[PDB]
Amino acid sequence: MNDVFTRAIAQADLKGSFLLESDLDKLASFAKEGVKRLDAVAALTNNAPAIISDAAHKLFAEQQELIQPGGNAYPHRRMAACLRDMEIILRYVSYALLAGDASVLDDRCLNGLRETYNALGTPTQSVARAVQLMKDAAMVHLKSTANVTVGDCSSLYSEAATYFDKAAASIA
Amino acid sequence: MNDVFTRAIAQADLKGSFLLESDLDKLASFAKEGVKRLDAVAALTNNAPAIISDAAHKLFAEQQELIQPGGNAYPHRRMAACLRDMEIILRYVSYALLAGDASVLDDRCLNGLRETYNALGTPTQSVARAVQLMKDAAMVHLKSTANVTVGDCSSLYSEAATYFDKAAASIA
Amino acid sequence: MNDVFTRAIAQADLKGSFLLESDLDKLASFAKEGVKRLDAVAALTNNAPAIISDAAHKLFAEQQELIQPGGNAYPHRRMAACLRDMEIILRYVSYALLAGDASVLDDRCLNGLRETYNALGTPTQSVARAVQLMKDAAMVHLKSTANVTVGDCSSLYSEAATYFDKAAASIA
Amino acid sequence: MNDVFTRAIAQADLKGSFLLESDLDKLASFAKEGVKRLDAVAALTNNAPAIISDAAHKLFAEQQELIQPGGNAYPHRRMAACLRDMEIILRYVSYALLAGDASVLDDRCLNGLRETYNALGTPTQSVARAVQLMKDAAMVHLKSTANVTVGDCSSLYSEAATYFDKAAASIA
Amino acid sequence: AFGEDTLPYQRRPLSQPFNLTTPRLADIFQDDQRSPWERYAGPKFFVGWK
Amino acid sequence: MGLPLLDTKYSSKPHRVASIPAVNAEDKPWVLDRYDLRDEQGLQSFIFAAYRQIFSEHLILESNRQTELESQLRNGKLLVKDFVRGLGKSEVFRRLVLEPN
Amino acid sequence: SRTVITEVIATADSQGRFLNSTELQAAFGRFERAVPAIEAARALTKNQDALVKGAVQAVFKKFPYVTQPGEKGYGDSNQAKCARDIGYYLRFITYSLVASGTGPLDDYVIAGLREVNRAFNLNPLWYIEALNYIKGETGKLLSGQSKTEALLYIDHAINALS
Amino acid sequence: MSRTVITEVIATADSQGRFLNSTELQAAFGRFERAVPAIEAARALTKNQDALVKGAVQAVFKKFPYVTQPGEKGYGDSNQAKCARDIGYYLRFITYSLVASGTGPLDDYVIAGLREVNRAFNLNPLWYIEALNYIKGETGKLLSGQSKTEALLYIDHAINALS
Amino acid sequence: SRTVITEVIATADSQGRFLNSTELQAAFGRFERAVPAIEAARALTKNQDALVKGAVQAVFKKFPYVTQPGEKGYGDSNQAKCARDIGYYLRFITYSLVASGTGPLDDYVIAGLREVNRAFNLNPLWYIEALNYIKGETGKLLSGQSKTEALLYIDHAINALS
Amino acid sequence: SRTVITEVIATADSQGRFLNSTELQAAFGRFERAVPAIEAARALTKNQDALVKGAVQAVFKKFPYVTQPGEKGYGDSNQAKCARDIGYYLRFITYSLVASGTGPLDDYVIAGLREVNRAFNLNPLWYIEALNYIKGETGKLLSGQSKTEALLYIDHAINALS
Ligand SMILES: CCC1=C(C)/C(=C/C2=NC(=C\c3[nH]c(/C=C4\NC(=O)[C@H](C)[C@H]4CC)c(C)c3CCC(=O)O)/C(CCC(=O)O)=C2C)NC1=O
Ligand SMILES: CCC1=C(C)/C(=C/C2=NC(=C\c3[nH]c(/C=C4\NC(=O)[C@H](C)[C@H]4CC)c(C)c3CCC(=O)O)/C(CCC(=O)O)=C2C)NC1=O
Ligand SMILES: CCC1=C(C)/C(=C/C2=NC(=C\c3[nH]c(/C=C4\NC(=O)[C@H](C)[C@H]4CC)c(C)c3CCC(=O)O)/C(CCC(=O)O)=C2C)NC1=O
Ligand SMILES: CCC1=C(C)/C(=C/C2=NC(=C\c3[nH]c(/C=C4\NC(=O)[C@H](C)[C@H]4CC)c(C)c3CCC(=O)O)/C(CCC(=O)O)=C2C)NC1=O
Ligand SMILES: CCC1=C(C)/C(=C/C2=NC(=C\c3[nH]c(/C=C4\NC(=O)[C@H](C)[C@H]4CC)c(C)c3CCC(=O)O)/C(CCC(=O)O)=C2C)NC1=O
Ligand SMILES: CCC1=C(C)/C(=C/C2=NC(=C\c3[nH]c(/C=C4\NC(=O)[C@H](C)[C@H]4CC)c(C)c3CCC(=O)O)/C(CCC(=O)O)=C2C)NC1=O
Ligand SMILES: CCC1=C(C)/C(=C/C2=NC(=C\c3[nH]c(/C=C4\NC(=O)[C@H](C)[C@H]4CC)c(C)c3CCC(=O)O)/C(CCC(=O)O)=C2C)NC1=O
Ligand SMILES: CCC1=C(C)/C(=C/C2=NC(=C\c3[nH]c(/C=C4\NC(=O)[C@H](C)[C@H]4CC)c(C)c3CCC(=O)O)/C(CCC(=O)O)=C2C)NC1=O
Ligand SMILES: CCC1=C(C)/C(=C/C2=NC(=C\c3[nH]c(/C=C4\NC(=O)[C@H](C)[C@H]4CC)c(C)c3CCC(=O)O)/C(CCC(=O)O)=C2C)NC1=O
Ligand SMILES: CCC1=C(C)/C(=C/C2=NC(=C\c3[nH]c(/C=C4\NC(=O)[C@H](C)[C@H]4CC)c(C)c3CCC(=O)O)/C(CCC(=O)O)=C2C)NC1=O
Ligand SMILES: CCC1=C(C)/C(=C/C2=NC(=C\c3[nH]c(/C=C4\NC(=O)[C@H](C)[C@H]4CC)c(C)c3CCC(=O)O)/C(CCC(=O)O)=C2C)NC1=O
Ligand SMILES: CCC1=C(C)/C(=C/C2=NC(=C\c3[nH]c(/C=C4\NC(=O)[C@H](C)[C@H]4CC)c(C)c3CCC(=O)O)/C(CCC(=O)O)=C2C)NC1=O
Ligand SMILES: CCC1=C(C)/C(=C/C2=NC(=C\c3[nH]c(/C=C4\NC(=O)[C@H](C)[C@H]4CC)c(C)c3CCC(=O)O)/C(CCC(=O)O)=C2C)NC1=O
Repeated sequence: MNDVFTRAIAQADLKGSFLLESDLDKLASFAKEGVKRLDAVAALTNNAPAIISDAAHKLFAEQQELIQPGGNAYPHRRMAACLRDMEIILRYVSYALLAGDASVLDDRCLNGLRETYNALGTPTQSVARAVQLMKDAAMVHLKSTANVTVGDCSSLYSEAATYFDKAAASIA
Repeated sequence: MNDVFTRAIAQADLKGSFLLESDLDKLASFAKEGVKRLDAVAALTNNAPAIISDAAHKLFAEQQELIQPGGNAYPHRRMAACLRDMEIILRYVSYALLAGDASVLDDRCLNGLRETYNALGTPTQSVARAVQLMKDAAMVHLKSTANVTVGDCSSLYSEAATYFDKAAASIA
Repeated sequence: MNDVFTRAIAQADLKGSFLLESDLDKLASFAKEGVKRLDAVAALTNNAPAIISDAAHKLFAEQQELIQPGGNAYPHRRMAACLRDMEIILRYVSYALLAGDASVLDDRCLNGLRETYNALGTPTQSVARAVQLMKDAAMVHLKSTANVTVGDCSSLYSEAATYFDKAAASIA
Repeated sequence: MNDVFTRAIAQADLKGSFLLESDLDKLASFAKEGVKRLDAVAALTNNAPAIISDAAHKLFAEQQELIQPGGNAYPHRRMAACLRDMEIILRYVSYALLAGDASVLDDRCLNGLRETYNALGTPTQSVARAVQLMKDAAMVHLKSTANVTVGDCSSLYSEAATYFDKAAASIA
Repeated sequence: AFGEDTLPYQRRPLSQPFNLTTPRLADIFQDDQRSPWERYAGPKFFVGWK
Repeated sequence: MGLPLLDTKYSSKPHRVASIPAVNAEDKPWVLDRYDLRDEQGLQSFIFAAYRQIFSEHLILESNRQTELESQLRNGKLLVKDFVRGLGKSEVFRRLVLEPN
Repeated sequence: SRTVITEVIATADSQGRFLNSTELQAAFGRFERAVPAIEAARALTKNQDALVKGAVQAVFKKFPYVTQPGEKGYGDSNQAKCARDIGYYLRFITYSLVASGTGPLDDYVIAGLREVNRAFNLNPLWYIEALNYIKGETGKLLSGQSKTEALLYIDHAINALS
Repeated sequence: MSRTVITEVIATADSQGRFLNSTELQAAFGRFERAVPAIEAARALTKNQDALVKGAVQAVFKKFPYVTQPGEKGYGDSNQAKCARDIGYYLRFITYSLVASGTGPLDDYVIAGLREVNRAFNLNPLWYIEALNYIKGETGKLLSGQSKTEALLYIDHAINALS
Repeated sequence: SRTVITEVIATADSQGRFLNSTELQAAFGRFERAVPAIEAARALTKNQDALVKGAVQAVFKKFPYVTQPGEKGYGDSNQAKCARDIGYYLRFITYSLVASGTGPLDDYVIAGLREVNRAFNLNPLWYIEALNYIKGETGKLLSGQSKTEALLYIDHAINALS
Repeated sequence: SRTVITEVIATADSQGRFLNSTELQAAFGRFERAVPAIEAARALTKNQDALVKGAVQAVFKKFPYVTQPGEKGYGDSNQAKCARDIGYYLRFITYSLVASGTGPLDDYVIAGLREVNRAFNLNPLWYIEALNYIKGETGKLLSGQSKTEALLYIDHAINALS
C-alpha cells in the first residue's frame, strides 16, 4: 500500500534508476505542506460524527424510500450498517488524504465494493449520493479557520474532493 | 428460517401494516391444528429408520445398477452416504412439517443440492426416486391411526406430500 | 494421489474384476525395478540445489529480461520465489518418480498454477523453460553411475522426462 | 509495563490530586535529556550482536563444564537457546533503559523465569554472572562516542548498572 | 497456522481483503426486504413537499 | 463422527508456499496473541479484532456482543481458540451468517 | 425471526438431530399459548390509534422541554416521526405476540438500537415513557392472560431500551 | 487416493515441505521387497476364488443354521446370491490390499461405512466374520510361508474391523 | 496506561526484536513534544476551579431542564458530583498532556463509559458541552503548539462521548 | 512498502478507527524527518559513481583471492555484475532515505536475501564490506542529521546481511 513517496520510489525502480532531483524536490514540497495536510486529516477525524450525521440526515430527507418498511435502511440493524459504511468510507478517505495517494481506497475499500453492494441488494446510486453528501459536509469542516493558523490550502481541498469523488465513482 | 407465523409477520411488515384479522384467524386455526401437526412430526421422527430402510430396499430393487461395481452406491462408503443423504432430507422435511413452511427445507437443504450431485456424478433422478419412495413409506406411517386420537389429518398429509414433492423436484 | 499399484486396483475395481495374471506380472516387475527407482529418486533428492542452480544460471543467461529492473525475477524477492518454485516442482517430480504415477504432481502442485502465474504477471513460457532446464540438469545426475551399480535405466529416464514435461506443459 | 511518566501519573491518580509542579519539573528534566537516552539505547541495539558474541566467547572461557557433554549447555540447539536467552535479557535491559522504569523488566518475564530455571535445573548464579559480564561488554560499546557529538553520560550508566544488577538479583 | 494462542488472520497480503469481497449474504431475496423495482404501499405519515 | 471426508484436491494458493516473507510489512495482517490480552486497551482491541475477523465489522453491535465469552477471556480462563470457537458457535453467527447462505 | 418453533428447529439443526420429545413439548406449549397471544394482538391492533396518540402525548408530558424550539420535539415532521416510531414499536409488540417470541422485536427493533439512537440523538427515555403508557392502557384493554402476554413483550422492549 | 506405504511416505514428506529423506526411500525399499510374497499370495488367492467363496457361504450357513429357515435373512435364492456376492467382494478387496501392500483397499472400499450399511440392512457382522475365518483356514493350506502371513494379516484386519 | 514509549516497547517486545529506527526516533519526536505539553498541563492545572465552576453553569445554560426538581441535576449533592466529574475530566486531560497520549484518558474515562453513563442515566451531552466550554476557555488561556495539544486531547474526549 | 505514514494507516485500519493524535504526531515527525533525509539522498545520488567504484575496489582488495581465475569474482562480467549490485544497494538505501523508512530496503534487498545468496553462492561478507566502505565514505560526504540517517539505513542493511 503506497503513499506518495513509495509511489515515486516504485516508479523509479520500474525505470531501474535513482530518483531525479526534480522528484526529490516534489517530495520535499510535499513534506513541506505536510503540516497543512495533517491539519486537514485531523479536521476530518474530529468532525467525523457531525459529517456522518449531516450526510445521513440529508440522505434520508432526500430518499424516504430507504427508511420505509422494506427499504434498504429500514430496521435499526440496516440503518446502523448504513452509518457504518459512511464511517468506513470517510475513514479510508482520511487515510488517503494523509498518505497523499488513493491506493488505500482502491486496495482496501473500493476493490470489490460495487459487486458486494449488488450482491447484498443495496441501491448503489444511493450509496454514492451518501458519499457526495459526506464530501459536501466535510468541505465545511476542512475550510474552517478556527483554532488553526490561517493560510491557503486549496490543493488539499481539491485533493480531498477527488478522493471523495473517486470513492463515489468506484461505488456508483 | 421462517415458519408460518414469521412468514405472515414479514409480509405484513413489508406492507408496513399490522396483521389483518383474517391473518390472525388463519394463524389461530394453524395453532389449533398444531397438535395434529405435532403428531405427524413425531410419526416422521420416530419412524426415520423404518422409512429409510424401506425406501432403500425398494430403490435398490428398482435400480440395481447403483449397487453394481462401478455404480454410484457400490462400496460401503457410497451406500452409507446414500442412506445418510436420505436421513438428512427426511430430517429437513420433518422440520418443514413442524414449522409449516418449506423455507427451512429449501434454504438449508435443497438450495444448491443438484449442483452438488452433478459435481459428484450422482444421478439426480435416482435421488428423486429415493425421495418419492420415502414419501410413500412415510405416508404409510403418518396415516397410522393406532395409538392416537382419530381425526381429519388430510391437510397434514397434503402438506407432507408437497414437501416431499418439492424435495424431489428440486433435486431433479 | 495414487501409486501405480493403486491405479491398477482402481481400474480393476471399476470393472469389478480381480487383478489378472498379466497385471500382477507387470506390478511385480515394477516392484523388482523399484530398486532402480529408489536410486533415481535419491539422485534427484541429493542433487536438488545443484539442479536448481544450474537451471537458474542457464535461464538467466538466456533470458536477461528476468533479472533487469522491471523484470519478473529482479527485485530480489522475486528471485527467491523463482528458486522456491523450482524447488517445489523438483520436489513434486521426485514424489511422482518414487510413486510411479503423475497424480501427486498434477493435483498437489499444478492444479491452478497457470492462472496464478497469469494473475501475477509471470511469463509462463519462461517458467516452462526453467522446468525443462531442470529436466536437462537432472538427467545428468540421474545418469551418474558413481557409487551405483551399473544397469539399464532408460525407462526411468523416460519416466522422469515425462514428468518434467508434464509439469512444464501444465505451466505453459 | 510502565513509563516514568506513567508511574508519575499512577501515583498522582492514587493520591487523587493533579500532577505537582515538582513532579512536572522532574519529568521535564528527564525529557530534555531524552536524546541522551535514545542514543544509548540505539547504540546498544546496533552493537548488540557483537556484545552477544563477546559474551558467549567469554562465558565459554571462564565457565568450562558447560561446553563438554553432560553440562546444562552442551548441545547445539541448546546453544541457540542460550544465545536467545542472553539476547532477550539484553533486549529487556534496553527496554528498561528507554522506558526509565524496571516494571517493564520485572513484570514481563522475571516473574516466570525464576520457576522456569528452577524447573530446568540450570544454575541461576551462572545466569546472573553472565548478565553482569554481558553488562560489562555492552557498557564498553556504550562508552564509544565516535561518530556522535560528545556529552555527559554518567546518569544513563548508573541507570543501566541498576537495571542489569536488578535483573541479576531477581534471577539470583 | 494459528494454534491455541493466536487469533485468525487472512493469509493473503491484505491488499485484497476478504470481508469486502465476501458479504454475509450474496444474491438472495430477503423477506423483510423489498424488490428494487417495487415501491412502498403503506401509510405516508406525512407529506414533506411532495 | 461417522464416515471419512472426501479428497481435498489442493490448488496453488499463496499461503501454501510462503517460505519467503510477504511483499509488504504493513500488508501483513496483525498477529494478535496472548500477550496482547495482558493490557486493557490491548484487550479491547483484541476483542474488536476478533469480532471483525469473524462477524465482519458490520455485526459489531451491542446486541451482538458476547459478554460471557469476553469476561472469560479477560479472566484468563479462555484460550483464543476457544473464544473464536464460541463466536462461531453463537446465535448471532447462526442467524446472521448461516441462515442466509 | 426467533419464535418457539424456530428455536426448536434451529437447536435441532445445529446438533444435526431429529426433533425429539422435549422440542415437541415446547412447541405444544407454544400452540396452547397461541390463543391468549392472538387475542392480545387483536386487542392492541383494534385500538392502535388511541394507543399511539396517547403514548406520544405522554412522551410530551414527561418531557415538555423537547417540544420547545430548537429541540427534537418541535415541528410537525418531528412529531409525525414520533407517532411513526411508536407505531413501529406497537406493531412489533403485536408481531412478537403473534409469533410468541421476542424475535420480531430483537430483529427489527433491538438489533442496532444503541447505534441508531446515539447517531440521531434519540433519547431512549422518550420511548420508555411511551411504552409505559402502552403498558398502562394494556391493563384496561386486556384482562387476565392476554394482558400478561402483552406485558411480557412490552417489558422486554422496555428493558431493551433501558 | 489410498493410504499405502509409498503414498504415506509421499504425504509425510509433502506435509513437512521437504524432499524424501533416507528413511522414506528406505521404507519404500522395504515395501518393494515386501511385494513379491504379496503378489504370490494374491495370485494363489485369486486362482482359488470360486471354491473359497463357495466354502465360505456353506460355512456361514453351517455356523448360523437359523438364518436358513423361512422368514429370515438367508431364506431365498436371491439372498444366497447376495451372500456369495458379498464374500466375493471381501475376497477381491483382500487381494487388492495384498497387491497394494496396505489396507487402503479394505479401509476405503469395505471398512468405511461398514457399520451403517450393516445396521440399515440388518446384516449381522458375525456372518462375515465366520466367512472370513473359513477363508483364513483355507488360505492356511493354499499358501506357504511368507505369503500365508501376508494374507493372514489382511484377513485379520478385515475381521477386526467387522467385529 | 498507554503512551508512545509504551507502544514502542510493547511492539518491540511482542516481536522479540530490538527497536527499529521508526520506534527510536518517534520516541525522539515525543521527547521533543514533551516541552509544550507540560506547559499546557501546568496552565490547565493552575485554573482548575474556575474551569469547573464555569463548566457546571455552562451545562445549566445549555440544558436548563436538568435543574427542575425530579431531574438529575436537581439538588446540591448532584451538582457537587457534576463538579467532581468535570474535575475528573480536566485532570485526565492534564494526565494525557503529560503522557503525550490518550492513554490515561482512555483507561480512566473511556473504558466502560457508555454502560456506566446509561446505568446511572447520565446524559452524555452534559459532559460533551462542558468539555466544549473547557475547550473554549483553553481558547484563551493557552497559546502556540501547546494550545493545539490541549485542544486535540479535549477533542479525543468529546470524540469518545458521542 | 513500510513507512511511517504507511504503518500509521495500517495500525489505524487494523483497529477500525480514525487516525488519533499519536498517529499524526508520528506523521509530523516524518514530515520534519524528510528534509535531512532528502539532502542525504541528493548527496548520495550526486556521488553514486565514485561510491560504487570505491566499493567494488574495496571488495576486490579485502578479498584478493576472488579476483583470481577459477573463483567467483574473476572475469569482466562478474565484476560488472558486482558494480551493478552495489549500485542496487546504494539505490535502495537512497530509496529508504527518501521514504524515511526501511520499506524499500526490506522490500527489495532484505526479503529473500539469504536464499538468493545461498543459491548463487554470493558470500554476504563482500556486500557487508562494501556497505562498510559506503559507511566510511558517507562519513566524509554527509554531516549532522543526514549523516546519522544515512548511516542508520546502511547499518540496517548491514545487520540484515550479517
Ligand atoms: C473494506 C471496507 C468495507 C466496506 C466499504 C464495506 C461495505 C459493506 N456494507 C455491507 C452491509 C450494508 N451496507 C448498507 C448501506 C446502504 N444502506 C442504504 O442503502 C445506504 C444508501 C447505504 C449506505 C450509505 C446496508 C443497509 C447494509 C446491510 C445489509 C445487510 O445487513 O445484509 C456489507 C456486507 C457485509 C456484512 O453485512 O457483514 C459490506 C461488505 N465493508 C467493508 O469491510
Ligand atoms: C499534534 C498534531 C499536529 C497538528 C494538528 C499539526 C498541524 C500544524 N499546522 C500548522 C500551521 C498551518 N496550518 C495550516 C492549514 C490550515 N490553515 C487554514 O487556513 C486551513 C483551513 C487549514 C488547511 C487544512 C496552514 C496553512 C499553516 C501555516 C504553516 C504552513 O503552511 O506551513 C503548524 C505549524 C504552527 C504555526 O507556525 O502556525 C502545525 C504544527 N501538527 C501537529 O504535530
Ligand atoms: C464393497 C463391498 C460390499 C459389501 C460387502 C456389501 C454388502 C451388502 N449386501 C447387501 C444385500 C444382502 N446381503 C445379504 C447377505 C446374507 N445373505 C445370506 O445368505 C447370508 C447369511 C448372508 C451373507 C453371509 C443379505 C441377506 C442381503 C439382503 C438384505 C436386504 O436387502 O434386506 C447390500 C445391500 C444392497 C442390496 O439390497 O442388494 C449390501 C450393501 N456391499 C458392497 O458394495
Ligand atoms: C443438507 C443439504 C445437503 C445434503 C443432503 C448433502 C448431501 C451430500 N451427498 C454427498 C455424496 C453422496 N451422495 C450419495 C447418494 C446418492 N447417490 C446414490 O446413488 C443415491 C441414488 C443417492 C441417494 C438417494 C452418494 C452415494 C454419495 C457419495 C459420492 C462419493 O463419495 O463420491 C456429499 C459429499 C460427499 C461427502 O463429503 O461424504 C454431500 C455433501 N449436502 C448438503 O449440503
Ligand atoms: C409431547 C409431544 C405431543 C404428542 C405426542 C401429542 C399427541 C396429541 N394428540 C392429541 C389430539 C389429536 N391428535 C390427532 C392426530 C391423529 N389424527 C389421525 O389419527 C392421525 C393418525 C394422527 C396424526 C397424523 C388428532 C386429529 C387429534 C385431535 C384434534 C383435536 O381434538 O383438536 C393430543 C391432545 C388430546 C385430545 O385432544 O383429546 C395430544 C397430546 N401432542 C404433543 O404435544
Ligand atoms: C538408501 C536408499 C536405497 C537406495 C538408494 C537403494 C538402491 C540400490 N540399488 C541397487 C543395485 C542397482 N541399482 C541400479 C540403478 C543404477 N543403474 C544405472 O547405473 C543407473 C545410473 C542407476 C540408477 C538411475 C541398478 C540397475 C541396480 C541392479 C539391479 C539389477 O539387477 O538390474 C541395490 C542392491 C545392490 C547391493 O546392495 O549391493 C540397492 C540397495 N536401495 C535403498 O534402500
Ligand atoms: C556437539 C554440539 C556442538 C556443535 C555442533 C558445535 C559447533 C561450534 N563450533 C564452535 C567454534 C569453532 N568451529 C570451528 C571450525 C570452523 N572454523 C574454521 O573456520 C574451520 C576452517 C572450520 C572447520 C572446518 C572452529 C575453528 C571453532 C573455534 C572458534 C573459537 O572458539 O575460537 C562453536 C563456538 C563455541 C565452542 O564450541 O567453543 C560452536 C557452538 N559446538 C557444539 O558443542
Ligand atoms: C518470556 C521470555 C523468555 C524467557 C524468560 C526465556 C528463558 C527460557 N530458557 C529456557 C531453557 C534454557 N535456558 C538456557 C540458558 C541457561 N543455560 C546456560 O546456557 C546459561 C547458564 C543459562 C543462560 C545464561 C538454555 C541453554 C536453555 C535450553 C534448555 C533445553 O533446551 O533443554 C526456557 C524453556 C523453553 C525454551 O527454551 O524455549 C525458557 C522459557 N525464554 C523466553 O522466550
Ligand atoms: C535516528 C535517531 C536519532 C539519533 C541517533 C539522534 C542523535 C542526535 N543527537 C543530537 C544532540 C546530542 N546528542 C548527544 C548524546 C551523545 N553525546 C555522547 O555523550 C553519546 C555518544 C551520546 C549519548 C549517549 C549530545 C551530547 C547532543 C548535543 C545536545 C546536548 O545534549 O546539549 C543530535 C543533533 C545534532 C546537533 O547537535 O547538531 C542528533 C542527530 N537523533 C535522532 O533523532
Ligand atoms: C505447492 C504448489 C504451488 C506452487 C508451485 C506455487 C507457486 C507460486 N509462485 C508464486 C509467485 C512467483 N513465482 C515466481 C517464479 C517465476 N517468475 C520468473 O519468471 C521465474 C523465471 C519463474 C520461476 C521458474 C515469481 C518471481 C513469483 C513472484 C511474483 C510476485 O512476487 O509478485 C505464487 C504467488 C504467491 C507468492 O509467492 O507471492 C505461487 C502461489 N504455489 C503453490 O501452492
Ligand atoms: C424498526 C423500527 C424503527 C424505529 C423505532 C425507528 C426510529 C427512528 N426515528 C428517526 C427520526 C426521529 N425520530 C424522532 C422521535 C421524537 N419525536 C418526538 O420528539 C419524540 C420526543 C420522540 C419520539 C418519542 C425524531 C425527533 C426524529 C428526527 C431526528 C433527526 O432527524 O435527527 C430515525 C432516523 C431515520 C429517519 O427517519 O430519517 C429513526 C431510525 N426507525 C426504525 O426503522
Ligand atoms: C474517573 C472517571 C469517572 C467519571 C467520569 C465519573 C463520573 C460519575 N458520576 C457519577 C454520579 C453523578 N454525576 C452527576 C452529574 C450530572 N448530573 C448534573 O449534575 C450534570 C449536568 C451532570 C455532570 C456534567 C449526577 C447527577 C450523578 C448522580 C447519578 C445518580 O446517582 O443517579 C457516577 C456514578 C457514581 C454513583 O452514582 O455513586 C459516575 C461514574 N466517575 C468516575 O470514577
Ligand atoms: C535487488 C538487489 C539484487 C541483488 C543484491 C542481487 C544479487 C545478484 N547478483 C547476481 C549476479 C552476480 N553477482 C556476483 C558477485 C559479485 N560479483 C563479484 O565480482 C563480487 C565479489 C561480487 C559483489 C561484491 C557474481 C559473480 C554474479 C554473476 C554470477 C552468478 O550470478 O552466480 C545475481 C544473479 C543474476 C544472473 O543470473 O545473471 C543476483 C540475484 N540481485 C538483485 O536484483
